[PDB]
Parts: sequence; C-alpha cells; structure tokens
Amino acid sequence: GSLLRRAEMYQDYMKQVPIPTNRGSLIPFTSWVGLSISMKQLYGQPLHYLTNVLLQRWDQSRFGTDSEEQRLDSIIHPTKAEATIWLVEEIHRLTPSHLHMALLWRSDPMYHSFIDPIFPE
Amino acid sequence: GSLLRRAEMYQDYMKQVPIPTNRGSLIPFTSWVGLSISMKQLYGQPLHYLTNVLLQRWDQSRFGTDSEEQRLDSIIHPTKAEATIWLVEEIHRLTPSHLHMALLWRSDPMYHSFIDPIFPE
Repeated sequence: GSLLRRAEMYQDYMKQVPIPTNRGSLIPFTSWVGLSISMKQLYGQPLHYLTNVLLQRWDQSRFGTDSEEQRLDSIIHPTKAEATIWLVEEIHRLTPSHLHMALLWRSDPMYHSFIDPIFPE
Repeated sequence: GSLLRRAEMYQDYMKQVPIPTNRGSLIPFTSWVGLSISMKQLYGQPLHYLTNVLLQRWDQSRFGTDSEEQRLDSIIHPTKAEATIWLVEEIHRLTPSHLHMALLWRSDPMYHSFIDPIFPE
C-alpha cells in the first residue's frame, strides 16, 4: 500500500486530461525530451510519468552510435514524431492502474522528476 | 564490449525491415502482446526487442486495477492501436545504437525472449 493515495490522485487526474484533437504544424526538435517540452508549452498540458520516462530512454538509446551527430528530426519526421508521443500519452492517460504506478514509483527513487507540474488554465 | 557483435547484427538487420505503408482493417485484440502477434502474422514481419518489451510492460501496467475486466479494445481503438505499435517500431528500427542494445541485454537475463524468430520470405 505505500504510495497509493499519491499514485491514485496523479492517475485519476491525468486520465481526465483530454488528448488535443486539433493539431498544429511540424515541431522541429532535437531530442524526444525537447520535442515534448515544445508540445506541453504549445498545447498546455502535462505528459504522464510513463511518457516522460519512455522519452528519456529513447534519447538515451541513441548514445554510443558509430554515426556522426545527426538531428533526430533527420531520422524521425516531426509529423509522426508528434503523433507518437500523442498515441503513447493516450495509452497512458487511460490504461495503467494506480497500483502500477505506485509499484513503479516504489522502485524509482527519482520518480518525481518525471512528473510534470501544474499547468495554467 | 560483450554482446556487441550479436547486438550489431540484430540492429543492422531490423533497421532494414521496412515499415509496411499499406495497412489492413481494424485488428481486434485483447492485449498489446496479442495485438502485435496478429500484426507479425498478417504483415510477416518481426518487431524489435524494444517494441516487444514495451508491449509486455503496457499489458503489465493494467494489473491491479479496481475496474472490472474490460477488453483493452474497449479502451484503445484498434485503429490508433495499430498505429502506435507502427510508430514505436519505426523509432526502434532506426534510432538505437547497437551499443545500447548490448547494454540493455547485459542487464536483462531474459533478453532473447523478446527477440522474434526469422520470418518467411
């Protein structure tokens, strides 16, 4: 039971934040974490713990390559880029239980660093 | 350096498998792992380690809920469902380095269980 009441409030909140249906034009970006900052600023909504943690791991997964430096938007186009993160986020606003998050949270000592603050109205 | 030559062959392979542009109609499914079996059978291609591991965790993330049993396709529509996994997979066929996979692999003692076999021609 530890973490539950916080993981309950946090998942009962995010499930309520609607995924935006009207989209803007292509957002240049150079990391997945960078891209998603551009989306919360522009659309004014938080992304879930699970979306911010998977995007740190997409970015981390690039280190170590042999190729020379290449902007990520030369690889993944900003149009499906954005779409991704709007699809990953929906799964996350709907499907996980709050017992899951408390679980994960009890195992990640930095979990609050992947939770967004309160956004404006 | 351990795992590299296998992680090299495996990521230099998957980056070459083209993501299918012609899509079929909606695939009913009841788990993300179930959905993606329906996609490899139907489209004849393997999904990456990183896509099969994230889909075990999407499914795992549902356990513990308070709601009664509900098919996942009552929550996420099979049309964006499929699209997801085609977007996650592309990121994975293009962006990770093979030093990343060997890293992950050295830390996951069951990594081969998330690698697909060889598919037909």
